[PDB]
Amino acid sequence: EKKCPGRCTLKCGKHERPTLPYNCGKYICCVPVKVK
Repeated sequence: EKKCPGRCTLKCGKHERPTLPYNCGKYICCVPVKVK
């Protein structure tokens, strides 16, 4: 359940990125994704 335009829990930090569970958001990913 994503609530976009910028969400993977909240907005970016480490490797700032769209759609991958990654480095910025490891979670439900739009583009201002959270963190690993």
